[PDB]
Formats: sequence, structure tokens, C-alpha cells
Amino acid sequence: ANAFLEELRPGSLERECKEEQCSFEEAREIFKDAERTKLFWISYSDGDQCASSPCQNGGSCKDQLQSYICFCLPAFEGRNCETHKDDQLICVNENGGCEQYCSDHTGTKRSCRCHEGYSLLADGVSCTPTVEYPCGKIPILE
Amino acid sequence: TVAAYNLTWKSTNFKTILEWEPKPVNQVYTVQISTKSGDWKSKCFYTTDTECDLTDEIVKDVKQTYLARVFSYPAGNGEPLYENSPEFTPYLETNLGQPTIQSFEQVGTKVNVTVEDERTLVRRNNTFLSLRDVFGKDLIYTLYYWKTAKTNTNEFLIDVDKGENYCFSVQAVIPSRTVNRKSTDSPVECM
Amino acid sequence: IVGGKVCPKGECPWQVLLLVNGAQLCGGTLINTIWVVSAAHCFDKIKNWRNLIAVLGEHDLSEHDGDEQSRRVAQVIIPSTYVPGTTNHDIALLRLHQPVVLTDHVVPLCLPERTFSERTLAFVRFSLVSGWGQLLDRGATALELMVLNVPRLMTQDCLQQSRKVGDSPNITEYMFCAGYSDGSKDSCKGDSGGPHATHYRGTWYLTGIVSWGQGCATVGHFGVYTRVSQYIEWLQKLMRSEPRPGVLLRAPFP
Ligand SMILES: *[C@@H]1O[C@H](CO)[C@@H](O)[C@H](O)[C@H]1O
Ligand SMILES: *C1O[C@@H](C)[C@@H](O)[C@@H](O)[C@@H]1O
Ligand SMILES: [Ca+2]
Ligand SMILES: [Ca+2]
Ligand SMILES: [Ca+2]
Ligand SMILES: [Ca+2]
Ligand SMILES: [Ca+2]
Ligand SMILES: [Ca+2]
Ligand SMILES: [Cl-]
Ligand SMILES: [Cl-]
Ligand SMILES: [Cl-]
Ligand SMILES: [Mg+2]
Ligand SMILES: [Mg+2]
Ligand code: NA
Ligand SMILES: [Zn+2]
Ligand SMILES: [Zn+2]
Repeated sequence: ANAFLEELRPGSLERECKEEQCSFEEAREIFKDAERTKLFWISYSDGDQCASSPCQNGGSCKDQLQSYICFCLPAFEGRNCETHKDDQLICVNENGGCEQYCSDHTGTKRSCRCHEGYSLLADGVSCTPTVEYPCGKIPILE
Repeated sequence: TVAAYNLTWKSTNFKTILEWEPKPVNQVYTVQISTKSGDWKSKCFYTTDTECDLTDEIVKDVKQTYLARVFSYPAGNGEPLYENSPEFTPYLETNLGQPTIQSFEQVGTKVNVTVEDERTLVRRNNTFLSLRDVFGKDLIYTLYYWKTAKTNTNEFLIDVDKGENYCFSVQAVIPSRTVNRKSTDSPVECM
Repeated sequence: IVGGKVCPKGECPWQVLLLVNGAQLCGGTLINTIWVVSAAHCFDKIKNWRNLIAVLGEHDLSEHDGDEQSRRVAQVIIPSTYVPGTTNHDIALLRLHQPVVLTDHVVPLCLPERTFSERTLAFVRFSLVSGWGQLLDRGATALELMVLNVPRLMTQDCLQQSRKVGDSPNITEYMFCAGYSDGSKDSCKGDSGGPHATHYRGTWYLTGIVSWGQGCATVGHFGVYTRVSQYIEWLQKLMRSEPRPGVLLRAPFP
């Protein structure tokens, strides 16, 4: 591609590609074989897909061919890390952490309950027995 | 509601995203996934998205085969209408991502072409592991230059010609596979 | 039970042996001290409704130890939608004249709430099924309690993996499948009303009753069970009920 007094010195891609925008032929010329040009053009004309900073909530984007790969911080997940694990504490999700019963309060935190025979512990998620022989528990094992 | 068809696994470097069709009309979905003889885990609750990220579940044991399903529900809220996916063992299906030459030192008569470490999603101990930490003895990086070379590590030590100045291009390969064996080639770098 | 193993003495403690005139009838599950759950199709051929004994503590049939408790059945509540000879609405609650005594070998099984059992226990893969029934199809029964581990299945898969038989019932929202269609394990006749107990975070609950099923360990077929999660409000309303007349009461459902 034309730039007057700069086109006097023969083909060098650190100049023509790596410092300025290499056209397709500019690349075929330097590489001769279109297959050697393939290897190059395939990624030279792909683009940094991570240019839009797709990852959210402190993620790290790694480029690929026509796509990216988001690396999520611990409490997030998703293609772009958009999902916060801490705002998913609902009963459809592993019984909301509750040992026995779970009740939503969508707009406030879910609550954990127990079965007749047990009581809620200090934590608000685990149950402990009140009667001697509770339901669902094999005594001779313990 | 309609059953959600066309389920395809999009895995590359252990980031797995199951996606299906169609775009929901008065529907929301919920994804379940499990290890064929284990409990069903619930993910992506009542999502208007036609895709779910199962990444955090597979990277728990990457050699386990996983099955999944997409539940269809009706707006507002017997068993739901659903569709199952294919059995997906990641360590044999997940794609290897584009490698990147990180450096090449000419140490006289032979050049060393160091490949950058490919990080996976297996967030072990804090930092994410690399594809060699996972695949190990099953991974080999290949190098095409101007002709071909093979390594069981991240660097190749090739015997080159004095004052000639070459070009390079690497590829991630798992030789045991029968299908999905190699990655896409790297961005060519010359001397 | 086909292909199972002997439940060690004390480990399936909500296992009730139902007798009618000293003879082996069905099975059932203690869900407290007075009340027991079991299957409606076990009572299709009863004539002597005041000769129904229920035993709690039984392990070995051919022998007697002090862990056994014979109590007699006062009531037998069944939903009026059941049609003898058929499979659908196969549950039956039973009041016990005098209450059992809770000891190491006699302990109840928890009747869960509809939701927690529809959204949480419904998705736990394996669950156990107990009983003294046929050890094979058309064969001898068991003198020792036999327990098995079977994986649950949603109905769509059940219909898909089930070989076709044009005389078979339907699998309604009142039932569910569970088991090995390869013909290796299965509950059998003589098991009915037995407990399909599900383990979850250290407590065992009740999710099914050995309802029906074609054959026993039949290749192409699974064991069908009853969704105890659809009868929770009922079973709960009826345990609050003031005793009624004769032994059989046909309660309305829904
Ligand atoms: C980069 O940003 C564009 C738009 O901002 C988006 O469409 C791509 O998916 C993302 O990677
Ligand atoms: C991208 O990778 C993740 C794992 C964190 O280390 C981020 O801080 C980083 O930017
Ligand atoms: Ca210039
Ligand atoms: Ca130029
Ligand atoms: Ca030209
Ligand atoms: Ca040129
Ligand atoms: Ca790119
Ligand atoms: Ca005995
Ligand atoms: Cl690597
Ligand atoms: Cl009595
Ligand atoms: Cl049968
Ligand atoms: Mg330059
Ligand atoms: Mg040029
Ligand atoms: Na079977
Ligand atoms: Zn005993
Ligand atoms: Zn006795």
C-alpha cells in the first residue's frame, strides 16, 4: 500500500505489517506461498476479540479465533463472569444451603426450617434433635 | 411451551457452555447437569438466555462424563417438559485453545521457540492450571517452521541455518484422540 | 426384592410387616407411632378387616426376638379415587389401635413437605427399597429383610427406555419409575407399600411406595412407584381426623 518515499526499500513485514497495516498481497508477496500466508493471515486478520472487554466483575479475557475466553474471579461465573454466585441463594439451588426445609423470601434471604423432631442450630441452616427417637435416623449405627 | 432442541456443548480449555434453541416465548429455563450415577445439580435459574455455563461443575473432575437437560417452564412459575443432551466427557471433548509463541531465542546454531503456557479453567489452589498440568504426558506442542517439530514441553530446540532468519507457528495437540486432536494454529512470528 | 442384599438388623427400622390372619400380606412404612403408610392394592382381597396385624421390629421371619412389636390396625384410609384391580392412586394410611414404642430397632421415616420433596428429594439419584417379597419373578419369598439401591427417573425417560407393551397402564403424575431395565434388580410382589426412602443431609425421608410394575427385574422395564409427594396434604389432614366407624374408610381425594 502506497506511501511515496517510504516504498523505496524492499519488503520487510516488521515495517509493512508489524508497524503498519499489512494488505493481503503485501503478505502473499513477503511469504510467496499462499499457505505460508495462510498461517499468518488467518490470525493477522482475525482481531483481538477481547477489545470490548467482555469479562465483567474483574475477569481476564484471553483471545482466540473469532472468540475469547473469560477467566472468572471466584464468586462469579458465566461466559463473561456476569453471574454472581452470592445472589443465587434460592431453594431451587441445592436447597438454599438448608439441611432440612427451605423457604424463599425473594426480596430478602431464604429461611431454613426443620422437621417435627428437630430444631434449628446456631447457624440458621442446620437441624438438631429434640425428641429421643427422631424420624429418618438409624440408632444402631451410631 | 416447547421442548428445547439442538443442544451443543461449546468447550475450549475447560470453559464449557451448553447452549440450545429456541429463543423463549413465555418460557424460562433451568439447567440440570449430573454425572451418570449421581445427583442432578441445578444451574441457570429461569433464564431467558438460550445458553448455560456448566464450567464450574465439570472442572470438579474433568474425566467424568456429564449429562444435562434443559427444563421448559411457563411464565408465572406433574413433571416439566425437557430435553436431554449428549454425554460429555470433557478431557476427551474440550477443545485446545490457540497457542501463542511467547519468545524464541537464537542460541547460536539452534533456536529455542518457547510456547506460552495455556491456562485452563481448572482453578486449582487459587491460580488456574495450564493444559500441561491437566493433560500432562498426553499433551504435545507441535511447531511448523520455514519444516516440522514436536515437543513434550513448551519449547522446541531446532537446528537452524546461519544468517537465514526463519518463521514460526505452533499447535496444541493431544495425539491419542481420534477426533478433536489439534487446536487452531498460532499467530506466525519470524526472526 | 430381586438382586438386593440383606438389611442388617436395625438398619431399615420403619419397615412394617403387614399381616392378615397370621399370613404374610404386604409391607409398609411407620411414619410416626400410630400411623403407617402402605399400598391400596394390598387390601383388594380382604374380607376380615378386624384381623389385620402390623409388626414393627421384624428382621427374620422364621424366628422371634424381643425387638418385635405386633399392633393391630384400627383404620385403613384409602383415597376414593382408587379402583381395585387397577394401579392408580395406590396409597393407604393405617391407624394403629395402640401406639408402637420407639426403640433402636423401631424408628419412624419422615414424611416431607410437597415442595422440598418435589424440588429437592426428587433429584437425589439413588434411594433404597425394602421388603420380604419374591426374590425372583414367580418365586420364593424372603425370611430376612432384603434392601436395594435404585436410581430414580423422570417419566419421559421412563417411557422412552421402556420396551412397549400395549396392555400396560399409564405412568401418571401419581407414580414414578426407578431401577435397572437391564433385568438385574427390581422390587417384586410381596414388597408393596414398602418404603422407597431417600437420604438427604443426614435424614431419611419418604418419597415412594412399591406400587406396580411389569414382572420383576424385567428387561426393558422399570419398577413403578407412588409419588408420596402428591398425597402430603391429604395424609396430613387425615392424621388429624377423629376416628371413624369400621376399619375401612374411603377418604376423598383431592
Ligand atoms: C466485544 O464487544 C462486542 C460489542 O461491544 C461484542 O459483540 C463481543 O462479543 C465482545 O467480545
Ligand atoms: C484475570 O484473571 C483472574 C483469575 C484474576 O487474577 C484477575 O485479577 C485477572 O485480571
Ligand atoms: Ca511510513
Ligand atoms: Ca508501506
Ligand atoms: Ca503488491
Ligand atoms: Ca511485497
Ligand atoms: Ca482474535
Ligand atoms: Ca421374627
Ligand atoms: Cl501449556
Ligand atoms: Cl394394639
Ligand atoms: Cl410384578
Ligand atoms: Mg518495527
Ligand atoms: Mg507493503
Ligand atoms: Na427391570
Ligand atoms: Zn430387629
Ligand atoms: Zn410376631
